[PDB]
Amino acid sequence: VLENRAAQGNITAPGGARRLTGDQTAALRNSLSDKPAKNIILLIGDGMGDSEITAARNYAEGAGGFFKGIDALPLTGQYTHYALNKKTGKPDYVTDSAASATAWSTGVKTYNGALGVDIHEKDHPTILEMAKAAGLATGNVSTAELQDATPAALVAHVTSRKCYGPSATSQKCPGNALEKGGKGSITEQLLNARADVTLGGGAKTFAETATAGEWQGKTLREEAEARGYQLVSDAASLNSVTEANQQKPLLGLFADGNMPVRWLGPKATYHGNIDKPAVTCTPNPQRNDSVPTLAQMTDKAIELLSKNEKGFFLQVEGASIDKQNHAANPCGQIGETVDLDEAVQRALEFAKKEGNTLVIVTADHAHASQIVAPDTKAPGLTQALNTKDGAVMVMSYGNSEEDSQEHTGSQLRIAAYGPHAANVVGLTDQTDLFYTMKAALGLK
Amino acid sequence: VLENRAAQGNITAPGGARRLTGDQTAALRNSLSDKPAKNIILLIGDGMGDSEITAARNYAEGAGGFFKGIDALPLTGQYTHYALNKKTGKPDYVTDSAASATAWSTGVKTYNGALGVDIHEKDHPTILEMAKAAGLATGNVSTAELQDATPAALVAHVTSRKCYGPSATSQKCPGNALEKGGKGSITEQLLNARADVTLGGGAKTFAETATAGEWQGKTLREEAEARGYQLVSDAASLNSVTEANQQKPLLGLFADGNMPVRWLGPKATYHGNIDKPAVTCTPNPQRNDSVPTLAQMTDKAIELLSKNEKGFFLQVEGASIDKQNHAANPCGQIGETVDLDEAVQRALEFAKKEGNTLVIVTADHAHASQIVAPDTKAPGLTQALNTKDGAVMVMSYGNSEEDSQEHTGSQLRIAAYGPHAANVVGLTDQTDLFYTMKAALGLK
Ligand SMILES: [Mg+2]
Ligand SMILES: [Mg+2]
Ligand SMILES: [Zn+2]
Ligand SMILES: [Zn+2]
Ligand SMILES: [Zn+2]
Ligand SMILES: [Zn+2]
Repeated sequence: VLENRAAQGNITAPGGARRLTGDQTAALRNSLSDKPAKNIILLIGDGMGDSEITAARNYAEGAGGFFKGIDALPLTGQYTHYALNKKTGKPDYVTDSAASATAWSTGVKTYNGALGVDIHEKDHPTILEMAKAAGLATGNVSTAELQDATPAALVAHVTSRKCYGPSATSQKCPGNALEKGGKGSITEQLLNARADVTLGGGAKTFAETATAGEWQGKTLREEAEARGYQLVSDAASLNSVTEANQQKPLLGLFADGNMPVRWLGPKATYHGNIDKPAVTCTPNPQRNDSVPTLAQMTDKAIELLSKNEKGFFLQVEGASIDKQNHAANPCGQIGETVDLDEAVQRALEFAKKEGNTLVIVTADHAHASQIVAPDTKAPGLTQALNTKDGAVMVMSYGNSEEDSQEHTGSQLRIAAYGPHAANVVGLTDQTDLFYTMKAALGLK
Repeated sequence: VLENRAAQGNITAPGGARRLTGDQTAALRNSLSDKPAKNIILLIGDGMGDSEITAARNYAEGAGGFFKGIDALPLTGQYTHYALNKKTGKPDYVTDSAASATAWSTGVKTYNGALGVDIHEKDHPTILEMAKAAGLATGNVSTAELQDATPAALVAHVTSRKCYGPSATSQKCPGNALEKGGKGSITEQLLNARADVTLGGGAKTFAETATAGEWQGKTLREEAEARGYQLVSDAASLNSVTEANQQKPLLGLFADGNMPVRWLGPKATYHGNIDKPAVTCTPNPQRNDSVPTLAQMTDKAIELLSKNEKGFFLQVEGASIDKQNHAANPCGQIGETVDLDEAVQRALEFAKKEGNTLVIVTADHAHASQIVAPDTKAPGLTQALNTKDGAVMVMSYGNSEEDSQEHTGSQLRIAAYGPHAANVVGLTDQTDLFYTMKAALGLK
């Protein structure tokens, strides 16, 4: 169990590239605890497989460097995230964001596109719901629309991830439609779930009006306010919040859709590593200072949530690693991984200080990006990048002839720190995570 | 630290896909020992990243299944394997088989193509040479030609991995050429190294005659005989060997080049998943019954090597996983992964009984193969396969327009069992592996 895993010295010399400063046995033995966790912070890098982590480290910290957040969790393993074919019930080797999120928040596999329901379309309780029932404080933060699959899986039970608001739900999820006697759209179910802290983008869906029930005729935003929610829309106002609980829950909407990415860089192109010059990422001119970063939202949530004496459960998502991966944009993809690392550092610092906090960092599924040789002649989209090492790294996206690059089914890294973290070691399934968090919290 | 990691029941039901049957904190604790290791068995799946492991498991055991050998090692982590640019000494993000093999066997990073030498072309002792010097028995087994990079790295110190025999060395490694005062070609250095057990393919090069020294004019095969080596060339003759030591060293040459692959299947093609039907692998008909499998060679090696009271170091390589990956042949690649799992099972079975044996399973670098959705329209080479689940899995090779698919730089899985296995957990470097073995054996 080391806090520093960077290369020891001169990487060209014997022992210079080593990351271990000594024997781990004693340290690792000391980090194994089966005492219950008071809190749980689950950080999800959407589409962040081992390849994505490696590319981001190579670029930002150098090959021999190390993410002070992402790479600092002592207990590691690899987990499977295959989904299920709805019709046959047989495995579907490459999952989407909805079925995977449903797996760790519910403990049951499902079909791609499903949120909080099994292949029979039957609802199952999420870890957030259970935590809330036990009296723990709950938080849900993401850089994507709050209706997007990852954050939505914790608070909604819908047959199609496309059922954002009333208008789409009536069409695509008629059985879940409020008018038709259902629990409602994703946004309505989010409002009903009432987590203590909810922060992200997706403000545009709150402009729709409820078609039935108590708050019928009033936009979803008006209903939020009528229900006692504190709504903040920028960094300044989030900062001014001093409490969030069942009486005054916090809801932050920092963008119409997804929050802007941190870095700017060109899109990878065919033969881009050979016909285009190497690129150096730069800050995104379109992201405003008033827009809080993932680390800021994470820190604020930990502060408000930690006021609960029974404990808290918090899920944090670095959403756009996946989205920029689909877009074949190395700079956007890497910047979103660096952003997540900052949020992980905030989580770990708190966990180390508090001492009864289980911190887990993983991804919902693997993705397209691959690190290939500089002179590679590939059929897909490529791009050469100038790294922190002063060397060129080429990234490749070669699994789709369409505009969007696709997910991949490879098992990927899961890492943890704190009480019950041993349950992440070795090979496990994404559904085991649900059970690991449920038992750690004694949420049974 | 469980031995069974298969899905517990109905994967469509709540908790049915779980691989864990309980808390593993206590089990993991007991798995942690820093007592000295008497023996070390290092198994390398050439080019076997997490993607390769997942694809093969999905096909052979089903998504919810598990490799009784490969997936059964309790302590897990991810390690980096970047090489170095010979000129600049800066990292080269994608290593070849020679630079990576040199890193774990020597403890120093080097340039692509180098064996046993650093970037200054200065050689360093290998873990096998250090084991011999300490009095331990040594074994080197592989399914590739014995001159190939992975097995050769343990016994040779050459500036270019292409220096197989006398002829190639004269023009590509003149400073190593015997007639120029060098230590000799890879094969001559292997003969000089005199490991107790050396099994693999590559008989072709033993047909070359030395150009200088005490055995000039004689083929390298004659030199081996002249130096006291027991030469075996099929499974029956291998089985007859009762002892292998410094006076009676064993040299098995089971093929002219690489040993034949276990499974046959067609090569992936452009739009092969949508143009051609799903394939089902079959055993390789052209594979002679008398050619030993990797598990048979591994088993026989353990038997002979364990006669040494001081202990033994054994490296086992499933070489063709990489070669079939380069060839974009899913069935060849998967079959070679299944083949390595059998060898891992023999290693683990021995280790559990013996109790002072450190077993490590990992790869030298990542590769091209990716698991994509069935309806994927990719720019590279694809193929649909019928898995054990009766479902279709599509594999993609999309990082090269040349005849050979390429390695990738992603960090990958390293797993271990036994004394000192804890040094494999968390993020480490491929060079740390050298030190982990050196310390476990007390060779320092
Ligand atoms: Mg997401
Ligand atoms: Mg090899
Ligand atoms: Zn996703
Ligand atoms: Zn995605
Ligand atoms: Zn290799
Ligand atoms: Zn290769």
